[PDB]
Amino acid sequence: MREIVHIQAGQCGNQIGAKFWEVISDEHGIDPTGSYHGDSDLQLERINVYYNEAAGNKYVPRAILVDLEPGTMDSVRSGPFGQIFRPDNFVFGQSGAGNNWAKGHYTEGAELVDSVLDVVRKESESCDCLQGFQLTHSLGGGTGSGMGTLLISKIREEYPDRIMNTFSVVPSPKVSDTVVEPYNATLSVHQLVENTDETYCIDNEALYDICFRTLKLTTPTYGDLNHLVSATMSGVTTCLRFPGQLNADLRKLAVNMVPFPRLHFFMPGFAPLTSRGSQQYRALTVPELTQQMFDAKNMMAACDPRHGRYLTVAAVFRGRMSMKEVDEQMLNVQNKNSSYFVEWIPNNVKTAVCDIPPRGLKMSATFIGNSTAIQELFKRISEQFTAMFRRKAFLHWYTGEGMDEMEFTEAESNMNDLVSEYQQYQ
Amino acid sequence: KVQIINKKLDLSNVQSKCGSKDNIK
Ligand SMILES: Nc1nc2c(ncn2[C@@H]2O[C@H](COP(=O)(O)OP(=O)(O)O)[C@@H](O)[C@H]2O)c(=O)[nH]1
Repeated sequence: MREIVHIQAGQCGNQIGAKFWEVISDEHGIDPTGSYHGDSDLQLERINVYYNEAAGNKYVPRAILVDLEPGTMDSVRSGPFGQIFRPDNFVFGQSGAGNNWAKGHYTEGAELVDSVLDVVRKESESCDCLQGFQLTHSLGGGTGSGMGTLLISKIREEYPDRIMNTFSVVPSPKVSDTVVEPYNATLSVHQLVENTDETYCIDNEALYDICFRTLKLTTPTYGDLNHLVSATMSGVTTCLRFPGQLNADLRKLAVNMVPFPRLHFFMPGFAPLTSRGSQQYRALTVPELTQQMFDAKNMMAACDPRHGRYLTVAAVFRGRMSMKEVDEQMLNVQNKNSSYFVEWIPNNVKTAVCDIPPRGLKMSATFIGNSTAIQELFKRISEQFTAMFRRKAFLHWYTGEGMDEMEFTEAESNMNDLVSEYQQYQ
Repeated sequence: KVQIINKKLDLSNVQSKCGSKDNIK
C-alpha cells in the first residue's frame, strides 16, 4: 500500500541514515547483498514500503543521498551495506557548504537541487501509493540545513498533499559544534516552520547524557547515538510495515500530534534502555516502559518537559501486550500528573500497538511528545542569534552570497512569533 | 654644517573600519 521516500542530506544525515538502513535491513532479513534471506513472511509482506524489488531476489532501499562534498558518500559506499544502494541515487557536488547556510541554500544548493529533484521524481513515479517524505539532516551543517530547506520547499511545491517528516539534529544548550550555529539554525527554522508537517528535535547532548547515565556507556561514538536515533526512526513507522492490534500510520500521527499548524516540533523518546549488566535485574513490563517513557532523563531533546505542559502525547508500543494494561498505565499517567497537560485538551494520549518487537526484546515503546517546553530551546536560539546579530558577527559571509539584513530580520521576527505562540498556549 | 633628518611623526586620528557597532541600535 503506502510507501516512503527516504531523503538523506548532510554529513550528519548521511551517517544517521546509514545506521538507519543497517537497522532496517536487519529487521527485514536483508543481507548486505540485497538478496532476501530472512525467516518470516512479514519481512516480505510490506518490504515495498522502503524497498523497490529489482528482479533477482534483490531489494533496493528507496533512499536518496544528498551532499555537497563527496567524502561522506565515499565512506558510505566503501563501508558496510555500501553496495545495498543502487548507485544511481548518490547525488553530490564538489564545492562543499562550509557551514554557510546562505551558500548551501542560494548557490551550491541552487546548482545541485535540480538533479536532486530529478532523482526524487524518478523514485516517486515508481511508487504505488506515496505516503510521505522523510528527511534526515542536521540544522547546523551547512549542507544539511541549506539543502534541507531548499529541497523541502521544492518537494512541498511539487507534492502539496504528501507528508513532509524531518528528523533534525538541534543545537546543544552547553557545547556548540559550529561557531555560526545560530544563523544556520534560525534560517533553517524560518523555512521548516512553513513547509514541513512535523519535525523531531533530537539533541546530541541529551543522547550523550542518556547513553552515559542509562546505558552506562563509557566510550560512546556517533555510531551508538545513530543506533539510538535509528531505533526511534524504526519505531516511528513500525506500523506501516507490520500488523498489530492497533495500527497508526503517518497521517494519523500528523493529525493527532499537531493541534495547530505551526506547533509541530516534538521531543522523541525511547524505552526500554538498560546497561548490559542491569538487564538481568529488571523485569520488562508495560508499566516499566510507561515509567521510562514519561521521564525527563529519557527525553532525547535537551529540554526538561516539567517546565511546561504537553499539547499531546503519542505512544507507539511494540511486542505482545494487553490492551487493558497499556490503557490503565496511560490513565494513571494522565491522572497522577494532570498538572503538566493543557486544560483545553482532554484525552491527551493517542496510542498504537505493533505486534512485532525489535530484535532481541520482548517489548518496547517509542515516545513522541508535543511539549510547550521547547519554547526554551527556541528562546535560547533567538537570544544567541540576537547577541550575534547585534554586532554583525560573521554576517558578511552570509551577505556576500546574496542574503540581506531584511532576511535575517524577518527570520528573527518569525522565531520570536513562534516563541510567543508557544507562550500563549501554555 | 649638517642636521639629523628627524621628522615629527604621528598617526593623528584613525577610526576603525569594521562596523562592529553598526547594528548596536
Ligand atoms: N546525530 C548525529 N549528529 C551528527 C553526526 N555527525 C555530525 N552531527 C552533527 O552535525 C553537526 C555538523 O554539521 P555537518 O552536517 O557535519 O556539516 P555539513 O557537512 O555542512 O552538513 C554537528 O553539530 C554534529 O553534532 C551523526 O553521525 N549523528
